[PDB]
Amino acid sequence: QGKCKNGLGEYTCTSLEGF
Amino acid sequence: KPKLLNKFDKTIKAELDAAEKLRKRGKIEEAVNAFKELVRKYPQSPRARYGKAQCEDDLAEKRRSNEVLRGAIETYQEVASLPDVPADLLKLSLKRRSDRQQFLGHMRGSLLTLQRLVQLFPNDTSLKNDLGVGYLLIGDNDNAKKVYEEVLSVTPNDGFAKVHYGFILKAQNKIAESIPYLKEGIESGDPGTDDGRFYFHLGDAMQRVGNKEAYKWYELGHKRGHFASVWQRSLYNVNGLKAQPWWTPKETGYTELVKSLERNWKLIRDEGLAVMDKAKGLFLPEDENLREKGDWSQFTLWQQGRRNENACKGAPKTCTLLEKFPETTGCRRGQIKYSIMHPGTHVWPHTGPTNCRLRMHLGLVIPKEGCKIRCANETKTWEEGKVLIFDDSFEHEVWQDASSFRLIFIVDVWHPELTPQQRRSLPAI
Ligand SMILES: O=C(O)CCC(=O)C(=O)O
Ligand SMILES: [Mn+2]
Repeated sequence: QGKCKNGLGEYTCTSLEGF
Repeated sequence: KPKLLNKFDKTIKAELDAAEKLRKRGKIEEAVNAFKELVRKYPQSPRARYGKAQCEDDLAEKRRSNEVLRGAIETYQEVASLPDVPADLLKLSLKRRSDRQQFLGHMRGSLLTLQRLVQLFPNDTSLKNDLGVGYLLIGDNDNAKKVYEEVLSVTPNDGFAKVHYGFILKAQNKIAESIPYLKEGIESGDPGTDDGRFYFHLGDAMQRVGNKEAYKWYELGHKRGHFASVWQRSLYNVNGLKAQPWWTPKETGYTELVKSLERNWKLIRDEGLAVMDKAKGLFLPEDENLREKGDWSQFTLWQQGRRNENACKGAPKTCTLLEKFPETTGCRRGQIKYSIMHPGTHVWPHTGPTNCRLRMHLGLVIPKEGCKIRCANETKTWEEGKVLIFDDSFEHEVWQDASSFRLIFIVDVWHPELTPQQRRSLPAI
């Protein structure tokens, strides 16, 4: 996905890295 | 309930139960060894192998170890390779495998597991819905859309599938088409539909078509805990940060940054104008479906707290100036960028994703008439060489009806009530 730079257009806005 | 024991596993149920009891008591190390002995002695046992995987999963939580969890993810797959696995156990094991792969950010791996689940269980609608989420997480809206169309062709009133289909349509700017899917999906109350993303986009779609019911959905989203208020609809929040649409420099405490921007505004302007004249491909059009009409582009120097080295070659003096201010260069939930907007531009009402930043605007080239910005219920104009500050997690809207271009510099800062410890740990956005 792209990034949520200015809004909430992507399904998720953060990238998961486990613990 | 589930039926987890095959014929042979029923014959060793007492041993299997003893190992699981150690795990349920939190004696994780002893349970690991208990299930290891059962896997050693009974290498084909699906329940022993699942026990091994669940203990590895618990051990990963205790140690906060990604690598231990990778082991669990492999053992969950080993369960599925074994002979004569009961259907309930096969589904539990591969569902947890995909879930843990997503936790690690292994989104392509989760997708493969989800595809396998749908092939193994062709009549389980929820597994197809989960596969669609897998596609959404890797950014494949086209394949996600096909999955939810397959779901809806068999179960047209599945509420999970409706809200996700609606979300996809909305992202594709199919605004009117998205509204009944988002609305009926939320109204289903099905598991997975009571989600801030769907209230956010249902209300936004309604606003864009002029449907006055939009704020009823914002009120409901607020009542259900998704939004701090009907005006402030960010979804990635630290609760309790001071919430107001407009801020003074003194209220932010970032007075040294504001003084630097206002004393040195002309060098920032001049570098922006030189890029407009000689390097205009550094300005990239807005790409988040936020315009009704017109032309609006940004030249980004920092994003997610990372300097763009090639971009800073286009504004070297401005980048040198800003390096003195980690409250903005280290704001991993914000950007630093030039922003140009031309006449005939209307930016739809929208909100940013997070209450963890405040957004400063420095005026660089401001036509005397035609340009204004609303945040919540208050509208303001820019001035050349002067900073405005607002919280873009509040709904805001912009118009450009001048007779020449309007250039600003946008500088995001951490919300001032965030402690250094919070600023170091929050995930970037
Ligand atoms: O006016 C601009 O260029 C930016 C407006 C906006 O939506 C913002 O600053 O978040
Ligand atoms: Mn904005």
